[PDB]
Amino acid sequence: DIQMTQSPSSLSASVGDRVTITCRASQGITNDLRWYQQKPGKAPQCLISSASRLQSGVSSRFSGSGSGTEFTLTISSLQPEDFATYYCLQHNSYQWTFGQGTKVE
Amino acid sequence: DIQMTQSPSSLSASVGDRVTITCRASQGITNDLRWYQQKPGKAPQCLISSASRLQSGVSSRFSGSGSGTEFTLTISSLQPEDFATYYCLQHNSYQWTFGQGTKVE
Amino acid sequence: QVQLLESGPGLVKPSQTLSLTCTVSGGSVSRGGYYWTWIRQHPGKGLEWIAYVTYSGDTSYNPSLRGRVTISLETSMNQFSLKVTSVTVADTALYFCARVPFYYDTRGVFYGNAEGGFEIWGQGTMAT
Amino acid sequence: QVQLLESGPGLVKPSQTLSLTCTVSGGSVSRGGYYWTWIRQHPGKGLEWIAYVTYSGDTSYNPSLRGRVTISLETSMNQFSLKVTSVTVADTALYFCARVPFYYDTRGVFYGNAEGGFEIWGQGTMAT
Amino acid sequence: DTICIGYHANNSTDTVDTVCEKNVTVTHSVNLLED
Amino acid sequence: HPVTIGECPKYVRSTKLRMVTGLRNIPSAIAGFIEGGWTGMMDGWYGYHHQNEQGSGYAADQKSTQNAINCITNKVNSVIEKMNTQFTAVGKEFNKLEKRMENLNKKVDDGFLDIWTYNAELLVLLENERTLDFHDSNVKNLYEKVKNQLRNNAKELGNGCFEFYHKCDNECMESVKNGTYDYPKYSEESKLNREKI
Amino acid sequence: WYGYHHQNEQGSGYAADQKSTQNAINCITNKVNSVIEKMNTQFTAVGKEFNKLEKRMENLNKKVDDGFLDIWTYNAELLVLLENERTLDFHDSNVKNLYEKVKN
Ligand SMILES: *[C@@H]1O[C@H](CO)[C@@H](O)[C@H](O)[C@H]1NC(C)=O
Ligand SMILES: *[C@@H]1O[C@H](CO)[C@@H](O)[C@H](O)[C@H]1NC(C)=O
Ligand SMILES: *[C@@H]1O[C@H](CO)[C@@H](O)[C@H](O)[C@H]1NC(C)=O
Repeated sequence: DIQMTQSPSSLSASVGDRVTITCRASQGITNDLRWYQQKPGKAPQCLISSASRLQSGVSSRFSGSGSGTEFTLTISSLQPEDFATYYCLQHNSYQWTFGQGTKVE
Repeated sequence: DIQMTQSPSSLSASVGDRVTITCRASQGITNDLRWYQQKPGKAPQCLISSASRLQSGVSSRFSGSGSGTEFTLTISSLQPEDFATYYCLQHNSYQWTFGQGTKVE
Repeated sequence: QVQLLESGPGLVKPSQTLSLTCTVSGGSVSRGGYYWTWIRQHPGKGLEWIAYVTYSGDTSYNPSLRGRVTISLETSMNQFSLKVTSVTVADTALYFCARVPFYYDTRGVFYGNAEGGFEIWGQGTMAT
Repeated sequence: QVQLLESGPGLVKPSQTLSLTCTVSGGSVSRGGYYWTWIRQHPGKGLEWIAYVTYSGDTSYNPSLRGRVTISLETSMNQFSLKVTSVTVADTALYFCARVPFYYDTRGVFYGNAEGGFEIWGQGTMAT
Repeated sequence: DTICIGYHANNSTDTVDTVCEKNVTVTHSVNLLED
Repeated sequence: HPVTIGECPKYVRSTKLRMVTGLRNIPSAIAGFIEGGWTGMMDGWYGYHHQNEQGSGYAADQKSTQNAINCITNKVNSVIEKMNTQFTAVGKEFNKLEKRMENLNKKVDDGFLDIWTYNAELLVLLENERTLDFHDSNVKNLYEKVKNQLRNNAKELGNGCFEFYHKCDNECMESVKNGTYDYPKYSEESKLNREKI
Repeated sequence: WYGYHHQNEQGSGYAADQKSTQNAINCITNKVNSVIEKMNTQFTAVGKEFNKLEKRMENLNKKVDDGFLDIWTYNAELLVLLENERTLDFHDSNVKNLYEKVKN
C-alpha cells in the first residue's frame, strides 16, 4: 500500500501569490501521478497527468514536476476561481491511493 | 618491429618535374601510414595521413596511394619550396618506425 | 461529448446492498484504453478510491474494500456498475464514476479522437 | 592557435638524466584523441620515434628505448615531459614534441574545433 | 574476465531537435547558423 | 537579414540549427551499451573495456570511430553543398501605381526563403535521426562482431558484455579488439569451463 | 500497442505495456506536430487581375502561384510518406526492443 503524504494540508494566499503543493510518496512512483482540483459543489478534474504534463482545458498557470518519491504542484498566480481542494493520486501500483487534500484559501 | 624501407634515398629533379617516393612495409600496414616533410631548419609537418588523405594547409600537388606493404607519394610538380627530406611513419603497431628519408634535390 | 450519468438509491438501510450504476452517454464503454473507475468521498473529508474495471477485464479494488464491493462492466447497455455489500455508517459518501484514460493523448494518435484522451467524471450521487 | 613549446637543458654530462618538457599553449593537454609524441633526430641523420602518451593512460616506447626513457603527462601544468636516463653520445639529438591526432578530422565532428584535427609540432630543442 | 562494448559520454549539454523527440542532449554537435 | 552581398551564408528563418555529430549523452561495475555510455571513454566514440588478471582500462576502437567520422563529415558537407539559396543583393522599390508587382515581389521573396528555411530545417532533423540511428547500429555491429568472433567461448551477462569461459590475457583482449581471434585454440578450455558451469 | 500474453497455472490473459505504448505515443504525437508546424505555405487572399497588355506579368503570376503550390504539395506528400515509413519501422523496432528486453 503506497501511502501518500501531501503538504501543507491547510494553505492560505491572496490573489497574485505563488504557492507550491508538495505530495510525497512512500514507495517509488515513476511519473505516475495525477493532480486533481475539486472545487466545492463540483466533481474533481485532472490538471496534471504523468506528474508533469498539463491536461486539456487546464490553464498554463498550473505546473507539475518531480520523480520518484517527491512531487511538486506549483500555481504561478492564484486567481479567485482557484479556490479548491487539491489531491494527488498515484497509479503506479494496481491499488490507487489519493492524497488527504490541500485546501487553498 | 615493422620496418620501413623507403626508396629512392637520393633524388634529384628540376622545377616542374614529377617524382614518386615509395615506402615499403615489412608487415601489413592497413591505411596507417603518415607522410612527413621537413625543410632544413624547420620542424617536420604531416602531408598525407591514413596513406591517401591530404592534410590541412597542404597543397593538392601532393598525393598518396597504396595499401598493405606498398605505398606511394607522388608530387605532381616540384616547386623550389619543395626542397625537403620526406619520411614515412607507420602507426598500425604500437611501436612506430620512421623511414630513412628521401631528400629531393 | 462523452458524458457519465449516475443513478443511485439515495437511501439504504445498514447491512444491505448498495447498487450503483454509471451510464456512459455519448460514447462507448466497450473501448479499450480506459480505467472505468469508482471514487467515493466522505462528507467533510477527502477522496477515496474504490475500484476500477477495464473492457479487457482487469478489476482492481481498494485493500480496505477487497471482499465487500464488486465492479462490473455491462457492455450491452453501455454502463458500468458498483455493488457495495454490508453497508455501514462509514459507507455514506458522495460517489463519483470516472473514465481515467491509460495514456496521455492530446491528438488521438491511440484514442482515435481528440476527446478520447480526456478524463471525464460523473457529477456525483449521494448514498445514505 | 595551439602551440607546443619545449624547454630543455641544452648541456648534459654522459651517464646523467635528460629532463625534457613540452609545454602546450593555446589548448588543453587533457583532451582525449591525441598522441602526445616525442620524436628525436640525430644531427645529419633521420627521424627517430621515442614515445607517446595519451590522456587515457596508454603509453608506448621504442624497442631500443624501453627501459631507459619514460614519458609523463602533467595534466595540471598543461605539459608533457620526457626523461632520458643514462645519456650517451647517441642521445645527442634534436628533440621534437608533437600532437598526433587519433583521427583525420578536418571538420571537428569529434574534436569539436576545425583546429583540433591538426597535427602540430614543437620547434625543437637540442641536447648535447 | 570481462570485456564490454560501450560508447562515448561526457559533460556536454548540446541540445538538438529530432523529429519525434525534442532537446536531445548529445556528446558532440556542430552549429550551422550564424546569429 | 536576407539582403547580403559578398561571400555570405544563406538566409533561413531559423532560431537554432544544429547537426548531431556524436552520440546521445547518456552517462552511466562498468557495463556496456545497454546501461548507458562511458564517461571514461575519451579517445573515441566506440570501444572496449577489458578486465582481466593484468589490469583494467578503456580502449577505443579507432577504425569504427574513423568510419563514423567519415560518414558524419560527408553528412555535414552535403548539408552545406546541397543548399542553393540565391542571394538578394539590393531589394527592389516600387511606386504607388505598382502595387501588384510589389505584392508579387514580396510573395516571391517570402516564398523562396520560407521554402529554403523548411528545406534546411527538414534536412537537419532527418539527418539528426539518421546520425542517432547510425551510431546505435555502429555500436550493435561492433557487439555482433565480438559475438561472432567469441562464439561459445564467451558468456553474455546481458548489458553489452562478455564473460570468457576460458582465461584471456591482454594479448587475447587485444585480439578480439583487433580483428584476429583464434577460436579453435581456446575451444577445449571453453568446453571444459562450459561443462562445469 | 505493445504488450504481453501470459499462460500459466492461474489464468491466461493479455496485458499491455503502458510505458512503451506511452513512449510510442510521445514520438507519434511529436511527428504529427512537426508535420503540422513545419509547413509554411503563405495564404493567397485576393488573386490579381491583369489587362490585355500585361500578359507577361499575368503568366509570371500564374507561374509563381502554380510553382509554390506544387512545391508545397510535393513537400507535404513527401513528408507524410517519409514519416509514415519511419512510423512503420519505429513500431517494428519497438516490438523487437521489447522482445530483446524480455530475452535479456
Ligand atoms: C566540460 O568540462 C570542460 C572541462 O574544462 C569544460 O571546459 C567544458 O566547458 C564543459 N562543458 C560543459 C558543456 O559544461
Ligand atoms: C526545449 O528547450 C527549449 C529551450 O531550452 C524550451 O523552450 C522548450 O520548451 C523545450 N522543449 C521540451 C519538449 O522540453
Ligand atoms: C593483430 O592483427 C594482425 C594482422 O591483422 C596480426 O598479425 C596480429 O597477430 C594481431 N594481434 C596482435 C596482438 O598484434
